[PDB]
Amino acid sequence: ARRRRAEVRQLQPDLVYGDVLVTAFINKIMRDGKKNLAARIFYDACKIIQEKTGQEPLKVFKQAVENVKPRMEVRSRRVGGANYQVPMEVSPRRQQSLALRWLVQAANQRPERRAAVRIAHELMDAAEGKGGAVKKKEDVERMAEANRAYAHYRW
Amino acid sequence: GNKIHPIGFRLGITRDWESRWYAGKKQYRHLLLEDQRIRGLLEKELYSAGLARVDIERAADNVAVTVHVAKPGVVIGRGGERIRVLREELAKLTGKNVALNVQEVQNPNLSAPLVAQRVAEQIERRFAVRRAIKQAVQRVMESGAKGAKVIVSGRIGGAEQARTEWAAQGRVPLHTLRANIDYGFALARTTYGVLGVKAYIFLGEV
Amino acid sequence: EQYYGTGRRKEAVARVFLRPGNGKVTVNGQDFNEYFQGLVRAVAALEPLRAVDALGHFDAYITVRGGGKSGQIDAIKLGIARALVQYNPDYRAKLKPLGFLTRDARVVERKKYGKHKARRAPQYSKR
Amino acid sequence: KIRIKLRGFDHKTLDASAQKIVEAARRSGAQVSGPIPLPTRVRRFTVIRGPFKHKDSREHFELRTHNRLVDIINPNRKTIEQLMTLDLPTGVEIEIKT
Amino acid sequence: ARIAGVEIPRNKRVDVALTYIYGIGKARAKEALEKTGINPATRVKDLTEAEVVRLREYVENTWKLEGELRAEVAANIKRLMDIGCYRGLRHRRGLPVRGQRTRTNARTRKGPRKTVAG
Amino acid sequence: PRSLKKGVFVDDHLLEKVLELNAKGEKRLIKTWSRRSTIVPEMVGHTIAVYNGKQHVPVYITENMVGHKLGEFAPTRTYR
Amino acid sequence: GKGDRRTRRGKIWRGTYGKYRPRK
Amino acid sequence: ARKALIEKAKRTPKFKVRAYTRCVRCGRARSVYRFFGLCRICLRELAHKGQLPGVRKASW
RNA sequence: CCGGGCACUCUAACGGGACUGCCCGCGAAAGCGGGAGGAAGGAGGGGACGACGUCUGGUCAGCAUGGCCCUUACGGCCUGGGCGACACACGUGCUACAAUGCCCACUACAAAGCGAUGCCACCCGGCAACGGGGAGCUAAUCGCAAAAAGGUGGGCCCAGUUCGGAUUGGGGUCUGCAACCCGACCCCAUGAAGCCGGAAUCGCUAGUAAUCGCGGAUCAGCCAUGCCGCGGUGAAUACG
Ligand SMILES: [K+]
Ligand SMILES: [Mg+2]
Ligand SMILES: [Mg+2]
Ligand SMILES: [Mg+2]
Ligand SMILES: [Mg+2]
Ligand SMILES: [Mg+2]
Ligand SMILES: [Mg+2]
Ligand SMILES: [Mg+2]
Ligand SMILES: [Mg+2]
Ligand SMILES: [Mg+2]
Ligand SMILES: [Mg+2]
Ligand SMILES: [Mg+2]
Ligand SMILES: [Mg+2]
Ligand SMILES: [Mg+2]
Ligand SMILES: [Mg+2]
Ligand SMILES: [Mg+2]
Ligand SMILES: [Mg+2]
Ligand SMILES: [Mg+2]
Ligand SMILES: [Mg+2]
Ligand SMILES: [Mg+2]
Ligand SMILES: [Mg+2]
Ligand SMILES: [Mg+2]
Ligand SMILES: [Mg+2]
Ligand SMILES: [Mg+2]
Ligand SMILES: [Mg+2]
Ligand SMILES: [Mg+2]
Ligand SMILES: [Mg+2]
Ligand SMILES: [Mg+2]
Ligand SMILES: [Zn+2]
Repeated sequence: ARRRRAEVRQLQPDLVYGDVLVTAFINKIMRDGKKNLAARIFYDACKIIQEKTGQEPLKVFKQAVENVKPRMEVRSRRVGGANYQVPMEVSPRRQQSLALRWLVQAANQRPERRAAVRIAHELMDAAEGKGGAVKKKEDVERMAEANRAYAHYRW
Repeated sequence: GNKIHPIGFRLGITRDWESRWYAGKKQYRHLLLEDQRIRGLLEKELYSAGLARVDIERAADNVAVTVHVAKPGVVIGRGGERIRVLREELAKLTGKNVALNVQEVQNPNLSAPLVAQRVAEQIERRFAVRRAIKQAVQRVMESGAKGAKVIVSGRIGGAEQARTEWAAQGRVPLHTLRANIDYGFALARTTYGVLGVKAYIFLGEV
Repeated sequence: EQYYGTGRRKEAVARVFLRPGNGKVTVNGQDFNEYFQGLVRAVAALEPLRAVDALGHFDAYITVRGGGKSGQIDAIKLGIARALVQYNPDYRAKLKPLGFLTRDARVVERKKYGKHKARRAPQYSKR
Repeated sequence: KIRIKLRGFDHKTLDASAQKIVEAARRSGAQVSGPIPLPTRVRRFTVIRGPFKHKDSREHFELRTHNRLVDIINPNRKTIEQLMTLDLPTGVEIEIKT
Repeated sequence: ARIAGVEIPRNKRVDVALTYIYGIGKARAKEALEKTGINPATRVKDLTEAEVVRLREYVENTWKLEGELRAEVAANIKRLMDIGCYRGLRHRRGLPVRGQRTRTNARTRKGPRKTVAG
Repeated sequence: PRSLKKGVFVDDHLLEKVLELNAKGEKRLIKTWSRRSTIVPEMVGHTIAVYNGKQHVPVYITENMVGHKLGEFAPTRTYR
Repeated sequence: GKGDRRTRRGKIWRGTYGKYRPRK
Repeated sequence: ARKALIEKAKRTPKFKVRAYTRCVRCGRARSVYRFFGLCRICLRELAHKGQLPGVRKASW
C-alpha cells in the first residue's frame, strides 16, 4: 500500500463463541476455500479440548494465542552495502497474524493422525507453554535481542 | 495498434447496420454472401456516380436495395435504362427478383466515403498530398461539419519512406459514443504503391 | 398474519414468509436442519431474529433457489430481515447497525481474455 | 388461441411491432394478454484482433435474438381486418400457429 | 495363505491382498471373491482353510498368472520384434510404442536423462 | 490394445492382384502404394514391394505376419 | 487422481462414461 | 489463399471427409466460422463495417 | 399435476435512484475526514474504450499491393510419406507426490450456452465404450443433464499404499474410403518416476488468490491438459 494506509478487514464473528479471533483461526485453517471443513476441524478440536481439560476451549485458545504472540522480531536492512538483522518491536496485528499462522503450521507438524487432534494438541501445549509455536516465538525473540547491537537501525 | 473502427464502435447508438434483416442459422451465411455479392457488383459499376452507402433490407425473397449516391443522374441513365440494366444484373445474380431504390446525398462533402474517394482520386492524379488534405478538410468544415479529419498513409508524394500527413481541424471526439462521426475509407492505386485515405466527419452531439 | 421478505445474495433468492407460530422453519418442504446441518454457517440465517431476540414468535416458510447453499443462507438472512422490518418499522433502528438489511453486492467477477481466471495473469519466465 | 412468436435482432423494432399488433387487435378483438419477454438467445464470437499472433486481445462480439409472445386470445373474425397486412418493421420474422 | 503361486499376502483385506497377485487387479479380485462367496472385508489371517482352498481352486486355473503371464508378454514382444514390425522396432530401440512424441518427455521409456553438449 | 471394426478392411487394389497371382502361380515382387490395407492369409508366401514414401521395400510375408498392415513392415523415417 | 481411467474423477475429468461411472 | 485451393468448392470432392470449409471472401482455410462462412479477419472487418445485421460489440 | 390466478421469483423493454444533496469538523476555494439517511456512496463493482508518437516492432503466409523473379516449371493433378523424426535444452500447462486425503454408496443447491442428415428422454442387449428400438423437441414448455467440491454413512490407517496412473501386453467400440506411420474412447492385466522440489523465478489486494465442476467456438472424429466464457465454496496480507 503506497497511496492509502490499507485499513484492516473486519471479520464476521464466530457462529459458536462470537469471537472474530476464532474466525481468523478458522480462515488460517481453511484450505482451497473449504470453510465447512476448517470449521469441522476446529470445532471437533474444541470437543477434544473438553473431556481432556475441564476448562472451556475458548479460554485455552485465547491463552495459547497470547502465549504465542512475539514481543520483538528482527527484520533485514541494507546499510552501507551490507545486510543486517535489525531487531524491532511488533505491532499487535502482526503479533496476532504470526501467532495464528505459527499455531496452524506447528499443529500440522504434529504426528497426530487427523487434523482435529493436531489442532487440539497444539492448542493445549501452547496454552501450557510448549509446542512448536512457542519454540518459534522463542527463536524469533532470540534472533531479535540477540542482535541488540543493531537497535539503532530501528527506523 | 489502436483506434478501432468508429462505425463498428457506434453500431449500437448513432449508427445503424447497412444490412438489416433477420435470418436463421441455416440461412444467415447465404443471405450474407448474397449481400456481399450485391455490394461487390454495385461498387464496381457505380463508382463513377459516387455511391456512399448501399443499404440492404430483406423480408421474404424481396430485397429493398437503397443506394445513396451524390449524383443520381448517372445511376438513372438516359430515360431510366441504366437502372433497368442494373436490376437485370441484380435478378441474374440473385434469383430473388427484387426492386431497387436511389437516394440523393445532399452536400456530398459531408459523407466521409465520398470525401475519401475525392482525396484518393486527387492522390492518383499526382496532386500535392498536403494541399489535397488541407483543401478537403476545408471544404468539409466550410459547410456544417462541426469536426473534420483526413489522414493519408505512407509513400506520400511517391517518397521512398512511408509517412502520415495529419492536417485536421475542428472536433473529432472518437471516444465519445454519441459523437455521430461519419467514417470513410478509400484507396489510391499508384505506380509506386498503395495509399490509404481515411476520413472522419463529426456532426451532431446527441 | 403474514410478513414477506425477499433477500438476495450472490445470485440466489429466498422467499421468506413469517407467520406467528412455534418457531420452527420449513425450507422447500424440508426442515431447516435437513437442508442445513452440514453447513456450519446455517445458524447465521436466523441472526435477524436473534437481533430482536424473538426466536419463538415466528414460524418461517422459505422457498430458496439460486447459487449455492451458502449464498442461500445469506439470502435467507436478508429475507428474514426484510420481513421482520415489514412487521415493525421500529426494528430498522435495531437492524441497521448490524447491517442485516444491507444487500451484499459481491458477485463473481467476469472472466477476461488474456488471463486465466479474470485476473490470474499467465506465468512468464523471460528466460 | 393463436400462437404468435416474433423474433428479431432489434428490441425496439420488435416492441413497436408488438404494440402495433396489440392496438390493432384491441379495437377488433378481445382483451389481449400482451407480450411475453421470451428470454434472449445470445451467441458470441471471439476473434483475435490482429491478423498475426497477438493472442491476448480477442475483441469478442455478440449477436442477440429477441422473441415476443403476443398470443391473442379469442381469435375473433373481426380482428384480422386490421391485421395480416399492416406492418412498418422489416428486420422482424413472425411465426403463426394454431 | 499361499494362493496362485509362491506369493503369500497377509494381514489385510482379502481383495487388497489378492491385488498383490501379478495377474490380478482390483476387478479380478472382486470377481474372484464374488464368485467364491468370500467376504472381502475379512483379513487374510481370518480366512478358513476351506476358503483358501476355494479361492486357490478358482484363481489357480481361471486366468493366466505370474509365470505364464510374464512368459506370454515376453513372447508377444519377442514376436513383434521377430516379425520386423514397427512396434518391434520401437521395443528394439527402447522408445514409446503407442504413438507418443519423443522430442520431449516420454522419458519413462528412455530411462534416465543422458544430457549431452549443445 | 488395437482394433478397427467388424468387417476388416482390405484395399481391393492388391486384393484382386494377389488372388490373380494365386490363380496361376507365385509371380514375383508386386508393387503397392496401399500400405493401409490389412494382411490376409491368402497373401502368405508372396513378396510385396511396399512404398515407404521414397522407394519400394521388398516385404516378404510369412505366416506370423497375418493381421498387421503393410506399413508396419515398411518404415518411413530414417534415424541414425 | 483425475488421471486414472478407472475412477469416478477420471471419467469426469476426461468427460466420458463407463464401468467406473455409469448413467444410473 | 492460393487460387488453386479455391477448388475447395467442389460437388465431387471424391470423399466427405476431404470436404473442408474456407472463407468465401478472402479464401482463408483456418479460423473459418461456420455461422458466417467467413474467416475471423473478414468477420471482424465486415462486423466493423456494419454489414452483419444484429452483430454488436460485446461488453459485460 | 389439474382447476386457477399475475402477489412473489424469473424473464426483457422503459424508468426511477447518488449529486459531497444533508449534518459536524477543517479549508481561501477545490476538496478532505467522519456521520446520518439509503440497497449503494465519496470512481459502488466490472467491461467496452487506450492521445501526438515511439519500437525502420509484426504480418506481402488472411487479403490488398509497387518492384523483382518462375512459366512445358518456383504453375497444376494424384498416390504415399512428412509437418508426430530424438543424444539433448528451454517456455507454457496438466496430473500428482496424499488422512484438511483416497474410495464406495446414498443424497442437496448454479449460471452461461448448444441442439433437425441435430440434441437424443426412455426401453432392451452389453461389465462397459456402444448398438438396436424409439418418445419429444422449428425448442423459458423437449434434450444435452450428471453439476463437482458439499452433506450423510461405510471402507482404507500412514505403507510408495485402496497415494500416484506413466509404460506396456491383450481384448474391443466409434468416427471415417481408410486409424501402420499417426485418432479418441471402453474392458482385463501391467504398475513407473514421484515423500512438496537447487540456484533462480511467477501470479494475485476481495469475491481477488486458491480450489471445484459446467459450456462453447473450430470439428466426421480427435491427441483440448489449449483457448474463450460460466457459476459453486471462498482466504491471507499491505508497517511502510
Ligand atoms: K516501421
Ligand atoms: Mg514453524
Ligand atoms: Mg471462479
Ligand atoms: Mg487491451
Ligand atoms: Mg497384481
Ligand atoms: Mg469386429
Ligand atoms: Mg488411483
Ligand atoms: Mg493469392
Ligand atoms: Mg476436415
Ligand atoms: Mg405485476
Ligand atoms: Mg416487484
Ligand atoms: Mg473514456
Ligand atoms: Mg525489420
Ligand atoms: Mg522480421
Ligand atoms: Mg505444428
Ligand atoms: Mg511420434
Ligand atoms: Mg538425435
Ligand atoms: Mg550423433
Ligand atoms: Mg525456447
Ligand atoms: Mg442393463
Ligand atoms: Mg414451463
Ligand atoms: Mg467417513
Ligand atoms: Mg498403488
Ligand atoms: Mg523411488
Ligand atoms: Mg507417505
Ligand atoms: Mg490492482
Ligand atoms: Mg467437439
Ligand atoms: Mg473441455
Ligand atoms: Zn476471410
